[PDB]
Amino acid sequence: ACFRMTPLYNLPTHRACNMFLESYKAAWILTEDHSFEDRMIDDLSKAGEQEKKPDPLHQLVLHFSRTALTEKSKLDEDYLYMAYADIMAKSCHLEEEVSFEEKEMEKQRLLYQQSRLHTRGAAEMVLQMISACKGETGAMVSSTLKLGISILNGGNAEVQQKMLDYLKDKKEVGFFQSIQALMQTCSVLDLNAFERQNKAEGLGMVNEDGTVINRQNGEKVMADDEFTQDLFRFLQLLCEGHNNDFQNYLRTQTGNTTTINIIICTVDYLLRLQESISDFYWYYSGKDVIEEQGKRNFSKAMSVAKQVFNSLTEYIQGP
Amino acid sequence: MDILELSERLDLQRFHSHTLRLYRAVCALGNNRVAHALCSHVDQAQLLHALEDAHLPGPLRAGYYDLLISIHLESACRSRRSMLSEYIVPLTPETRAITLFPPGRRHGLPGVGVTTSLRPPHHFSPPCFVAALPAEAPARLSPAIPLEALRDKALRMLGEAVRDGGQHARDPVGGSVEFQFVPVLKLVSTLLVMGIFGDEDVKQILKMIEPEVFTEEEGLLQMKLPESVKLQMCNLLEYFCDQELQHRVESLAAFAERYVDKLQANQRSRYALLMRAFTMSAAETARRTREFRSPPQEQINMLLHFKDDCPLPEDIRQDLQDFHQDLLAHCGIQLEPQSLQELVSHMVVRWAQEDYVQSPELVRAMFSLLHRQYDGLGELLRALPRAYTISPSSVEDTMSLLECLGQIRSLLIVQMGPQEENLMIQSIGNIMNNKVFYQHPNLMRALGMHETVMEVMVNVLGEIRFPKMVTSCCRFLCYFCRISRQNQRSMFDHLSYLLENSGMQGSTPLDVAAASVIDNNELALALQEQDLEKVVSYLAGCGLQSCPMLLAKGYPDIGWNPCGGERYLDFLRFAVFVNGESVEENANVVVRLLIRKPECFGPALRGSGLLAAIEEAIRISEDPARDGPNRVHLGHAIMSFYAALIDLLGRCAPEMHLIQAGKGEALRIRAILRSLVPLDDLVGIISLPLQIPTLVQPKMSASFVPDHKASMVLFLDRVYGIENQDFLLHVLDVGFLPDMRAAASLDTEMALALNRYLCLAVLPLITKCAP
Amino acid sequence: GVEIETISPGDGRTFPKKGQTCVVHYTGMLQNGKKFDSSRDRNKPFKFRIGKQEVIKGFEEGAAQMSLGQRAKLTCTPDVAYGATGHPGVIPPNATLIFDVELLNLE
Amino acid sequence: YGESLCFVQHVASGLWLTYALKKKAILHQEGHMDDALFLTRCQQEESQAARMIHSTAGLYNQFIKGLDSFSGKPRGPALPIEAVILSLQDLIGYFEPPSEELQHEEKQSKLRSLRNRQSLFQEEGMLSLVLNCIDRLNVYTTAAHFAEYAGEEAAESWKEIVNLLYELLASLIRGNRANCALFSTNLDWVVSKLDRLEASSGILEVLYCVLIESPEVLNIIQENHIKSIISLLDKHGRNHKVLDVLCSLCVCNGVAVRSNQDLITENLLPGRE
Amino acid sequence: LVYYEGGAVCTHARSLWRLEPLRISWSGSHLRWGQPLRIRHVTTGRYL
Amino acid sequence: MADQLTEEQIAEFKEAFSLFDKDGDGTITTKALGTVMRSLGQNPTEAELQDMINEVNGTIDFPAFLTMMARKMKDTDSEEEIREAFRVFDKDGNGYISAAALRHVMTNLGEKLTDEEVDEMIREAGQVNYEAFVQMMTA
Repeated sequence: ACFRMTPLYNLPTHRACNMFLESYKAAWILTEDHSFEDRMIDDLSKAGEQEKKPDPLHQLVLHFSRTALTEKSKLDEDYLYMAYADIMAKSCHLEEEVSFEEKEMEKQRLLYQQSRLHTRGAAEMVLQMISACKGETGAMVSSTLKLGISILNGGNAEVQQKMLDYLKDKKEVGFFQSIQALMQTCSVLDLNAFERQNKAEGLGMVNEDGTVINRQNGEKVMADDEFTQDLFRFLQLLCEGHNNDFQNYLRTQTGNTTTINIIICTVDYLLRLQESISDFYWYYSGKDVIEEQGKRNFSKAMSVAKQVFNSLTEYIQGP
Repeated sequence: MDILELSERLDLQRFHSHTLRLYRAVCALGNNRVAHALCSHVDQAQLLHALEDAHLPGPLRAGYYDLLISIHLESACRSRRSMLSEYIVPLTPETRAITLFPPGRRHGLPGVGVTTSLRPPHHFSPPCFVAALPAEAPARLSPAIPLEALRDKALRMLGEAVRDGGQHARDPVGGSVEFQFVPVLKLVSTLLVMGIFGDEDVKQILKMIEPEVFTEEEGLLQMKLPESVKLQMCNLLEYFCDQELQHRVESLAAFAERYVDKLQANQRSRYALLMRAFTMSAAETARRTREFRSPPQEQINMLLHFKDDCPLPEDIRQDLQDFHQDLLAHCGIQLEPQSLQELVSHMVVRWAQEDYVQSPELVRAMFSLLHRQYDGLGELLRALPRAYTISPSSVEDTMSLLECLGQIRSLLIVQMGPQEENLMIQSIGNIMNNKVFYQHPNLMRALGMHETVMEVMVNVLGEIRFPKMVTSCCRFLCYFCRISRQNQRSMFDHLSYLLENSGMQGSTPLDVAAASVIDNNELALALQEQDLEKVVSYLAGCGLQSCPMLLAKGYPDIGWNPCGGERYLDFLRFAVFVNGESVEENANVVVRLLIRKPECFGPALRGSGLLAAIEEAIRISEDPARDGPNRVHLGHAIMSFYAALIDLLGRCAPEMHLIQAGKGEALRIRAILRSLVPLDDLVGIISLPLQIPTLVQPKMSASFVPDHKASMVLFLDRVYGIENQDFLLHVLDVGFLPDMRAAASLDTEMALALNRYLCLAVLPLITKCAP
Repeated sequence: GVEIETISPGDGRTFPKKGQTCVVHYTGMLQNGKKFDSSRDRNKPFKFRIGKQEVIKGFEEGAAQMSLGQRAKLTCTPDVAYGATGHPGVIPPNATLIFDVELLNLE
Repeated sequence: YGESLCFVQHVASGLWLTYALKKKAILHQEGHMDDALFLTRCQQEESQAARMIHSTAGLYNQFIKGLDSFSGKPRGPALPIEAVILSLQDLIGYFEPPSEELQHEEKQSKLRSLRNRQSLFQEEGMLSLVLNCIDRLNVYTTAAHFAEYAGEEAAESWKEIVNLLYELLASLIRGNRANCALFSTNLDWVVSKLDRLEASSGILEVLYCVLIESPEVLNIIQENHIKSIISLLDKHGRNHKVLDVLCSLCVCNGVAVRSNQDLITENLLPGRE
Repeated sequence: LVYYEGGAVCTHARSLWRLEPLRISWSGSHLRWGQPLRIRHVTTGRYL
Repeated sequence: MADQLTEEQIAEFKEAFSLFDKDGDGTITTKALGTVMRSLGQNPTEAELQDMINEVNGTIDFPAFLTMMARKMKDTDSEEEIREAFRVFDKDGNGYISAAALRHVMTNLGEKLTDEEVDEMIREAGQVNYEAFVQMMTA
């Protein structure tokens, strides 16, 4: 059916126009880059001074904090919080043979953009909404935890102690159980959906003038790869500055009534990850060469395996 | 007593304002029949006089502006705001001469210009109380009010309100600044979103908002306003940004029709040069990949790649980059207040630097407004897949479709009753013969048509109350998944709910579940196992308990459900068998799941012989006392369940090339199914003599039909096969020659049913074993 | 029974016939004195066709007996206009209807 | 606490307390290895609420068999009237909702606290107990004439108790939907006592707080419940809370009910008096 | 009769028991093994 | 599916359906399905109609009629799609294509076919006839 494909000049104009708006969108509008994330945050932050009332960036984060603590069984998806969280994430992603003076001026610039966000109380805002998520790995934890790293980037110390006293004056269990439910609902190298992907990849073009939407299904095996590295990078940078009271708090919560001990569930996920890559090796132990599909999925599994290796060593690098 | 004495009464002030809110809440949410009956109590002359009367008290003035929009301007306002999100622009010549900037790079006024997006009219009806009352009413429209005099009055009291706010009087209209500006602004906002205001009128609203920026007295934004007035102005400026977005989408679609008229003319001229080109052979197919071989979607993606392999010359590739830098300069990107985005952004922050906003409705509406102005290109890309383009010869039926889809979304906000059900049937009954539903399948999916039908199936399924409503909706989604294949993929996401409520007469949501996975190998191979364990647990329920509908009607007691479980077995043939080739992943997981539960099979194989069960099935079907005593018969449903059980075990069998390999999985499955069902039981069933129709007609729901033997020969051809000759001539003698001489004598519905049985099932078997 | 009592005199020669439009600027009332309809608050005159059963029976047998420019007062009995169920929300059941009809132009 | 894994056992019997979803507990001589129960402390706001559940149930079971002592015997054990009044007056002050001018971080913790202790009160009684002391007290519709079966002091305090009994019932189904779902089967228990003329502000606020929290009551209302509410408004003056319950009867959760929207238009409106 | 139930009953007030020692003085001391005591329900007012 | 047909057969089929529809319901009898196909040139004998109603009560609605014409048109088009698909392979058109011509024009058609798949394709089958190429494609 490739050869009976109709050309464009025999196609009608209205269906030729809808293929133009979709093609101009994917080639020109998606590829265009703009840096409006910096300029909006600095003008709301210089809006604190005018001719002790809350600043407009401070007004926004307590509005994001109050809509977290209302009693509801689940959290609603808010497009406005997802859209403001990645603006605050890329506002600090600008600074994240070189000399000595230039690297510290990149560092004190980055701790300035993190000072511009977290003195308004954004460090407690991210922890309220992992607490109110209750184990649902929706689109919103991808937006708040990428904000949670960019505030905690580089081993900053005043952001961590502002997080630690907040979980000690509240003493509310539900932040640590949510990391536990977010950890066990991560995907590994499955060997059941991998042959389903290999059989469906052979259909290069579907009949009656259809290009197969490869981005809709994506990769069935290790589809949740970014977030389970985005979660473990957040847990690595929590104890990056060798702070001893965090690794005693994450191990045993003596203030709360129920201890969770993330460090055991870290080993439980990596033991689950060990047997998946080992069984992925035993499936490919008889074949000679590996195709581009297998080395894609193996480097996907080994990169998250290095992140949990970096998450585990910073838990034990402190004395 | 005068209505102006209630400002000192303060008791019947409270009663009449509480009566007026009852006058609003009764005729609310699109109930026009009471809204005409309320028009007798509150006259239009006494309601338009109360708009400009400044001596009226506070809450009484605020309720009268809310009353008139509740009785006249809400059924038409809700329909167009629901239609303002999607963009349907036809290729009329009014569209082809539109630019982003007005000719005379200075940005024009928002809301001023020409638009061609199709939106349904408001459909007003004049009120009358002396007409003859008929007799079910078909539909009753919103009551008509003259909008030509109401719009000039609405601009006059707003024009007086902004001018009286500069003098700073001690006694404003209503007693406070909130009661002066909020009821006039929300009424100016609602007649603007319905769309009666002319171009000169909207130039006057922008001069009253800000006379410095919008010029082609003190402005309304520079004045100090309380938080209630600030919230109604964000809804006013959300309109102008949506109109600025709609003008930007129509200019992008106007440029597209001006481009592809030049694009298809260039490429056919390049093909006419290529067919006269005999100077190369290896490069001749390299130029012809896009022209004949590549699909027409991949041509547009490959031809528009000239930024930073494109056969377009230098004449027709700069005009799009001339359009591209014109579009980003129309947005907030510089690409190197006096504009709308610079006015709104400095206003939201100045409202935020004034004092702490304690109202959460405004501060979210403030930051959602500020995010829309800076992220302008992101707002366009998220709104463009809901933007379509049709031919101008289809506008007479497309607005007939949007008037009827607006009927359903106006019926979604009210709970279903005995009369709103039949309006839903006639509405979906008109969408399926409007001829636009079939030629453009990608636009029905963009309008939210399939979502509006499923939420009415959510609210009714939750026993069922309206069975006529639920069958017409699932029938609509069954025929929706066969117009195009991507219409079926948006339904595959909903299968966890569509299969949970499958376990009544007519169509059932399992038919939507069956139509979502039929004839498409992509959705069949991407099906999870979690949707498959629900079907076999529903099938394990039919083996121990019987039908609740049968024993309540008076049927004899039988320990299992044949007709109920047959609906789950014919569902699973569609998953394990796609386009005549059996999948291996879904067949491996359905055989693994069925054999752990012995109740999913029949009680004979769970142990009597299978022919002995079907010979007992003829015994109950021939006898009138043992049979059902009306269309469902017990004696036919038992073999219909077994033939659905047998051919399911046939279509999940592996093909011959998996047995030819060294796969230990394929001969394991064939060893289970050969040892699950014996051979000589099937040799007897295929040899069963049937009642031949000759000189009288039998009943098909009360006799043996040859569709059961077609299940047995397909399972015998697939898990057993024919290898030798004594097995070959035995089943050929005893099984098909009483079938074929019976068809030779009928040279009648059984004559046509067994003739389809021969040429579909046995004659492909004989040609398989022909050498 | 329709009791036509005149209020202002008219022409006395032009009367409505079948298949002909009329414009009537009425205002209807109940027996108690409460107004339920008026066509002059809207400033839009009511127009109807005689004989095609648009209006109630008491209205057309009331409008047929008048002249051009005449203004009369009818008292429609509840048997001829909304007897049992009535019109819900406007007129109570078994209520007497009073109309002050005035024929402006065209018979 | 929880680190002992210790069983309960008798000092003289010497019998293990093991199992037999609802498994009866029995002292078995065989015992089992799954009897290692761990002790967890409760909180302090639950232990106080549980004892005043018992302190009120011990008084009000005695109030009912005191009131049924003279239910069928005419008068030609002294009942604790002074104990029944102040215990209700502290129970209404115990369930009184927080102020609106309070901080939102503190308002939400007191509101979620209050809902658990009105759910904990209703599960162990304290509601069917409350309807039965009311349905034994409403049969004497008069304040001093028909209340002569008890005495003069109970007849003068006949009026005050039902005012506190209905204000607590208006306090117990205020806001929580799980207690408002109990009043679906006995709606006519609330509707038929609107024109009782004894604490008529009491039943109206009970019907108001039960029709703004649960939408399942709004679709079981036929026309006789509606006609009693216009009959409520036509004999108890021009009241504004009778209009607000009619405003709450039309729509619910943003969804209109036209089974109830038309019966107001054909009963309240065309009379015009 | 005494039963077993799940987590919805466990947050309710029916599954609360209170321990009292035999002897009068120093009732709030820490309990040890080999100690006789009584089981009290706080809602029904009954002794196990 | 129903996307195999263009707009212009579907607008023609609603033109034929609404012309002989009973009351605008979208209904026809078991006679009128015969007269609505002979009004457009297509003249089937009564066995071709006899199976399609058994395929779909006596009420033939417009989605039922649209699916029956789609199957009536696709079977002849799926039998004839492959000859015009064979026409760019040979220069004259009788069905005779060179073996040296077929390894640059079949590796470049846009289904991401490598040099290995067409090498497997032609040596599981000088110049080869046209009817063998259907024999070697459908397999």
